[PDB]
Amino acid sequence: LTFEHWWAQLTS
Amino acid sequence: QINQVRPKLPLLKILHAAGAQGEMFTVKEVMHYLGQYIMVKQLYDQQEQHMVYCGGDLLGELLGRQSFSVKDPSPLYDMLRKNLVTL
Ligand SMILES: [K+]
Repeated sequence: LTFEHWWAQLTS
Repeated sequence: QINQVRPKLPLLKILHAAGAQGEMFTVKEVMHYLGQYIMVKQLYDQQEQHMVYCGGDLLGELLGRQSFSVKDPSPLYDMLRKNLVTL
C-alpha cells in the first residue's frame, strides 16, 4: 500500500 | 568486481541526486538509491503507490515513458539493462 512496500520486493 | 555495475551518466546523476557516492555499485545499491530518488521526489502516485509518474523527469527520459508500475517492472529492468555497464 506504500511505495516502499512495493519497491522493496524488487530485490531479495 | 563481478557483483558491481557502472551506471551510465544520466542514471548516475539520478543516483547521486539521492545521495549515492562513487561510480560503481552493486545492484542492491542501485535499487536502493533509485527507490530513494522516487520517494524523496515523491514521484509515486499518492493513492496507488506502486504507480510512478515521471513525465518531464530525467527518470522518464531514461524509461522512455511517462509512468510505470512497480508491479510490472519489465520497463524498469529494460532501462537498467541499457543503463548499467557490467562485466
Ligand atoms: K506524487
